[PDB]
Amino acid sequence: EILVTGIKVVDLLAPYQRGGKIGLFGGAGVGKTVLIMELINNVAKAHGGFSVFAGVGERTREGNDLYREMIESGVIKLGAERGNSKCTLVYGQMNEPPGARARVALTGLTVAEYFRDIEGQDVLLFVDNIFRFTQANSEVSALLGRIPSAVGYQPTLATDLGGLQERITTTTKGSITSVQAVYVPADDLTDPAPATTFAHLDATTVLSRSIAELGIYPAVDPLDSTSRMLNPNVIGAEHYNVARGVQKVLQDYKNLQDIIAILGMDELSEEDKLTVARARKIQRFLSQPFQVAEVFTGTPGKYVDLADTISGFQGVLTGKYDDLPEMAFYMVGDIKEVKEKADKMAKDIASRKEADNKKVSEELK
Amino acid sequence: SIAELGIYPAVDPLDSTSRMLNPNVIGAEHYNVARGVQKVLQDYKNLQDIIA
Amino acid sequence: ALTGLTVAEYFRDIEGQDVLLFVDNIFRFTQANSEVSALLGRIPSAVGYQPTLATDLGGLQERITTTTKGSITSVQAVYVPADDLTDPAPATTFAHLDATTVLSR
Amino acid sequence: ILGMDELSEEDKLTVARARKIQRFLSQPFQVAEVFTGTPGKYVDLADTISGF
Amino acid sequence: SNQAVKQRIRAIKNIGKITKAMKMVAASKMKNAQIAVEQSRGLVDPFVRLFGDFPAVNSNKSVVVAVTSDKGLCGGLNSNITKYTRATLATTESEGKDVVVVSIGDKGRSQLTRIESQRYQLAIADTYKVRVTFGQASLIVEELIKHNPQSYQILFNKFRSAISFKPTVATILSPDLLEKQLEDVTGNSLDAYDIEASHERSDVLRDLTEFHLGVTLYNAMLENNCSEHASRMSAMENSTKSAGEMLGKLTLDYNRKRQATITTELIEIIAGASALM
Amino acid sequence: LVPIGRGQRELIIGDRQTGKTAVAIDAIIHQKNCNEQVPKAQRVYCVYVAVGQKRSTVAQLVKLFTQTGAMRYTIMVSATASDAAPLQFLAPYSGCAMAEYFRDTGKHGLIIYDDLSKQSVAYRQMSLLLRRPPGREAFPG
Amino acid sequence: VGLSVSRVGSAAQFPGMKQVAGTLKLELAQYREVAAFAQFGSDLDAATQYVLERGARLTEMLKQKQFAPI
Amino acid sequence: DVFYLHSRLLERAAKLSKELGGGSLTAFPVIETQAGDVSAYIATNVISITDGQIFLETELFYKGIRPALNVGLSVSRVGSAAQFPGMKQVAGTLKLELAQYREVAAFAQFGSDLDAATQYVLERGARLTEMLKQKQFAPIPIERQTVAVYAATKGFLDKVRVQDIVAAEEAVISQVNPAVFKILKANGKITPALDAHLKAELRKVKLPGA
Amino acid sequence: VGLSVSRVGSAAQFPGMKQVAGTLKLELAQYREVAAFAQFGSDLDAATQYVLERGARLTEMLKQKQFAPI
Amino acid sequence: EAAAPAGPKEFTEVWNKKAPSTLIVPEFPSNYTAVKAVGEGQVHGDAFPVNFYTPHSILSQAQKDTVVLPGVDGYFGVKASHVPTIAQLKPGVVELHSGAESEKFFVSGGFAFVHPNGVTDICVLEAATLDQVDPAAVKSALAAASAAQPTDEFEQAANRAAIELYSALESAVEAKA
Ligand SMILES: Nc1ncnc2c1ncn2[C@@H]1O[C@H](COP(=O)(O)OP(=O)(O)OP(=O)(O)O)[C@@H](O)[C@H]1O
Ligand SMILES: Nc1ncnc2c1ncn2[C@@H]1O[C@H](COP(=O)(O)OP(=O)(O)O)[C@@H](O)[C@H]1O
Ligand SMILES: [Mg+2]
Ligand SMILES: [Mg+2]
Repeated sequence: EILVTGIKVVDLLAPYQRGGKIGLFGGAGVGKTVLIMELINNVAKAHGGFSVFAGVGERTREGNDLYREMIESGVIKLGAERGNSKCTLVYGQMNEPPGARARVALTGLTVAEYFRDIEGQDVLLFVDNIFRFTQANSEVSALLGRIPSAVGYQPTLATDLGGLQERITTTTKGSITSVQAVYVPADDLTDPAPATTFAHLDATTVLSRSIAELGIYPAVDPLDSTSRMLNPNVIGAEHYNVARGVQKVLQDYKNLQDIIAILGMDELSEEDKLTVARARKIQRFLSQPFQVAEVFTGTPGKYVDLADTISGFQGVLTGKYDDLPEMAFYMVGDIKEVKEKADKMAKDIASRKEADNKKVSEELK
Repeated sequence: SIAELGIYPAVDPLDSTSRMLNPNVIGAEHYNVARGVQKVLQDYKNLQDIIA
Repeated sequence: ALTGLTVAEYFRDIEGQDVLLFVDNIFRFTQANSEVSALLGRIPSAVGYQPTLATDLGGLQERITTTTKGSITSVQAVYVPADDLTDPAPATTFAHLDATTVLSR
Repeated sequence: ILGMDELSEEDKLTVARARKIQRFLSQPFQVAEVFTGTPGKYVDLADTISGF
Repeated sequence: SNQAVKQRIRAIKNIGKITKAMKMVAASKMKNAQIAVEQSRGLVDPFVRLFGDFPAVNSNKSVVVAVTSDKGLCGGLNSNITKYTRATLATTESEGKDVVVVSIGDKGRSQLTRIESQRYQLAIADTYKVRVTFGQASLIVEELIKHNPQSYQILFNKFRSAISFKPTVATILSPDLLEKQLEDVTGNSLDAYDIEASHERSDVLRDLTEFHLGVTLYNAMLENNCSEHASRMSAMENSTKSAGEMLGKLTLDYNRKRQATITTELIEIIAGASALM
Repeated sequence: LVPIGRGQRELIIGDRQTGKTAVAIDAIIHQKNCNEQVPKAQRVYCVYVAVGQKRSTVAQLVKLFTQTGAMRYTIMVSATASDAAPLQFLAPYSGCAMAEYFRDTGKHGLIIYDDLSKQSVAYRQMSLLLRRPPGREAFPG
Repeated sequence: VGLSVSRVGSAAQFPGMKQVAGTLKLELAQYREVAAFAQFGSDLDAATQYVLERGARLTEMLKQKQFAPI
Repeated sequence: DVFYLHSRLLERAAKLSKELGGGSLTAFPVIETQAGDVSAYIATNVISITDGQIFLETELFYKGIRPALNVGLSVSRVGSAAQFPGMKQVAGTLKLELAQYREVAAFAQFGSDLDAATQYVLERGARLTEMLKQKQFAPIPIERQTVAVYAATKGFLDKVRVQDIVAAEEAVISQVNPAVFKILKANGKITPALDAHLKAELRKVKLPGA
Repeated sequence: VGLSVSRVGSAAQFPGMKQVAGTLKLELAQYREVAAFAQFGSDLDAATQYVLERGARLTEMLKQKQFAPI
Repeated sequence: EAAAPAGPKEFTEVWNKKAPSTLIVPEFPSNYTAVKAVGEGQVHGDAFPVNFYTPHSILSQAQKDTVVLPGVDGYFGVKASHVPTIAQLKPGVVELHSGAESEKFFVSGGFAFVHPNGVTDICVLEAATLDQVDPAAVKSALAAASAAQPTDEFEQAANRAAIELYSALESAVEAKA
């Protein structure tokens, strides 16, 4: 069953299962904490069950910020009305020794598994940096007297990660929607700890450093994020064909990334310049402002419905918006806001000659 | 890469070597035509850059 | 190199002079200390150098200084392995270098 | 690729100055005068700054 | 793994050598084909001195030719005059008239038969293979006066300098259709000239307008050839800059992979020896 | 283009989420579609070995093979990620021993060792904890 | 298709498919050695244009859905 | 445990609550990179520990732009709310204009063409770049920085040549009367009573040259 | 010729060769700088054609058959 | 009637209406010519500026005082301020005069304009001076031309042009004083 998040690239190219395991793969500064905070902001408010946030090896300032935001927004209540709070925080942050960071994910799993098994609830479980469990086990494993495996991790990486991640399961008596941030250590997806994590998840959202350096946020790699929900028999053929067309245009642009660099766009074919134009439109259109990023970016966040995403990317794929410039697609909500930004981008170049602003005889008012 | 061209047997015509490729052994006709074939193939391999 | 630096240090501390000290191919000092560390059974660091690399260079380079009695100025020939300035031996040598004189053909 | 013909005089005073500057960096050494004939020159710091 | 980046380095290195050779090739071709461009600029002077310069004329038929290039490493020339072709053609077609679009050079037949396709009757190529001659341009002008329009628009890049190429439109009014009408100033301005020809003025104007079309077409393709060479000289400099920048980043990537390779192989050897020793 | 034979070992290799399990699954579904059409001796009995996969994927595959009817000819050997390292090490040998019954009794078998690169990882863990000396990428010799 | 090999080749496939897929194996190889020259588009003698205009049809022919074997 | 080595150290830099005295500790860890590789192990460890980054580019440091702040990569998302107002009033527009300055960055006419309608963003981003250059061992009070970026952003320096904006800044700081600095430092924001007097005192400054 | 060094150098060679190979290594270095122009059809400014013919004959002069030293 | 004032500056406004403001206005060949026909001047005495042009070479842009052109009604001399004319030239010898010195080019046809500002312009297609032409092949060419005469219209027009040009060239090679 689909779980709509309001994120355009997530709902289009790798939709999240309602009771599935979700990975947010990232490389230290690409935005897998901002993305998981936006998923908390968008999903956990529309959810009817309990949330369990497990903080494994992340910043203590982030745990305090999440506690104050959850007290302020009302999902955590203090004192006598504590029973109406809908979130449990379990925090094993990066100031703790590696014994504490190795088992705090198990504490978060236990609190979530009581709500799933005994209470019969549908649970949300957000785990920030499930990599830190693996890193803490590799830290304690050198002193347990083991021979190290590949690049320096413990020999028991796959079985420890499996024994952790197979406890997070939508069973017959309850569901857990798990969103786990995974950290890739040196922007290496071939590192064994994210490469082992890739086989445990129903929907990976691989965030990239280069997409973030283009200014695109959320910096989701469209040709590296996958989901089991992207299947025409579960999400309908229209949504699936739109996602596959967007991926085809982006892959055809990524095939032209070396000719454009060493020769320029003037040597491309006329059919390929249209591919590059539509791909540079759809890769600005995948970006989106977030309600949790509005405090440091200034722009208000945008929640985008699923039909607006499919209807927008249909129009950019078929060629309905070759008129509008590329920056009209950048950091806007839906396909209406593209047209309402290309208006403001052409009022403004006509606003070079509007008036000469002067306020005179004013100093004694 | 030779077998990816469909050429079989996929012998590298340059990287293959023998002690018998010697004009004092196989004759100065065989040796010179083998060296000429390797020369024109190396020339084409150097031209394959500017062709593309 | 410690022998030559001691001969320079007598001219620095006792004579009170501004002595020069030329170390021909400081990379060979690094390589010899790496070989000594490898023969002593120590586990090598990054790309093949000694784990004691920064401190074995710093035990040499910190004695080359100006004191209240005199100075040792050092002109060290620097070889760069595989023309990689991010190799650990030139990158650790460059943290002590106050100047650079490139001679080109 | 073009020559001294298409250089502007604004970009030829730079050539006429940089050529004699890169000449003026050269200097005969005292330790080479035993086989080069010309004597060596010790240049002061103030003389270097003034002469450049 | 670590061999693919070295072969990609070997690819971009001789790509940079190729483009550095091509920049000097195009520069020598620009230097040799500059004196012919300077010589052919003279004969286009007396016809715009005599017949004037009237681009925005209301005609019934107009052959517009866009003088493009043959080989396409020019980098923004043959598309810039396609933009200028449609920009000067939408300006001068609001009379319900017919327009014939021609291209000299086969990098214009690839860019003009999709934007104005049904009005594209003629495609000329191979005009720069040996050289540009006046008999060649006169034959091209003869196939232009196969049909008889009232105007001849010539779109080409004027070789202003090795840096600047101003795209220039040049117009030739066919004699009795537009030239005898577009010169009337209380009588005419051509009646100040005493015609010293064999037959009447209606035929010496015909010969003069065909010769003016041939002259400015020859000069147009010569100017466009020199602008092709001077734009290729800059596009190959940009390609050397880009394939030196890409090579400089890929060298650092190879060095990081090389360092990580010796580190991981050494760590494997130490981990093997520490299980036994 | 890559025509299989009935006793041939064919490696499906690729990156993650490139359709390898899809090719093996469609092979099993096509053996179900062909087993109801051939006379009793060209019938193909599939055996799917799921090494290191999670249990939701194996349950989804069992649901697929039952809702298409392919489970009548299919055995599934499932050593998941929660299982021990010798169980995932031994599950391709268990699946091959279960599939050798059809090979030795005149029938025709089809065996899919899904994620053989996870059985190698389980074997690496199992041998490293037995203090055998590691080799290339700390694998056994 | 340039890297997927099988040892058997013939004598292990459908005899009807063996007559048809040789002209597929050859013409996809014709398509692959041309498509590395797809930055210019000179369309040499309408032959390099034709072989890609058949090879694109062959690669689009070879696509199929999931969980639906033929 | 080399991540644990730096996380132990850097988690002790905090802002304590009101029942713990209310004190604070601010860390400035320094990590040196090799050839600008910030995807290294220790670099990405301390990036995933600290709150923001100050990327100092090696290309801008040799082009005279000192401090060589990589404005596209360096963020600070915790002290973004802890900014001096007034500097928050002008510096958001400053960062937006330097953002749209990097849409024509090093291909003004270097690559193919120049527009001459976006000549203004180039000849204004050069002024905003030369405004932020600052010599060593001379830190500026924040009330004299917000006035300098006010003069650089509101348009009081566009007729100054790019070679003398560093002299124009010190001329603005010297010639504007020091009452506006005390008012902006005490009020903590450019009030609507203050921007009129600031635009008054900014139109009677003798910008040298031009 | 570009990657072969001799640190003893010209101080330990034939003086008849020392005056003639000194021009040879400079001509070969000039031929190596221009060696990308050699496979071009449009002939260059005839200063690079001179070195591209001279060095291409000098590299043919350094050829030698096996087991017959001179 | 002059009710439609076409021109370069009238093209600019219609180009600013119908073509977008992304592109600068295209150039015109009248922007590169400093000398016009009706804009008075250029005589300043007894000399007057000549412009002897071929498509491949500019032969003279100096200032002469006498120009002898081979018009189709015969030769005629152009002095300082001639009447404005458009003279079709036949094959003949163009003679430039700077005083005691003279340049005698034999042309192949073309035109010659005299403009109301006293400038003149000689527009030929091939102008070989008389030492570059040999007197041995002109008689061979006329004998190969005036003998074989096809009655087809195109070949007989080519033959008439041949005998006219070769007769003028034969009468021009021995008529040097
Ligand atoms: N023929 C096909 N048509 C359409 N989609 C397909 C096809 N084959 C595979 N897919 C899609 O590709 C995705 C990956 O499929 P599959 O699980 O077979 O790959 P995998 O390599 O086994 O993945 P993993 O490495 O995670 O095990 C699936 O979501 C599936 O929907
Ligand atoms: N959606 C977004 N909008 C704006 N900025 C973002 C967004 N996502 C990430 N960023 C920027 O990238 C950085 C990512 O930090 P963080 O969320 O902690 O990611 P990580 O946990 O991977 O380091 C933040 O400093 C923020 O400035
Ligand atoms: Mg984080
Ligand atoms: Mg699989």
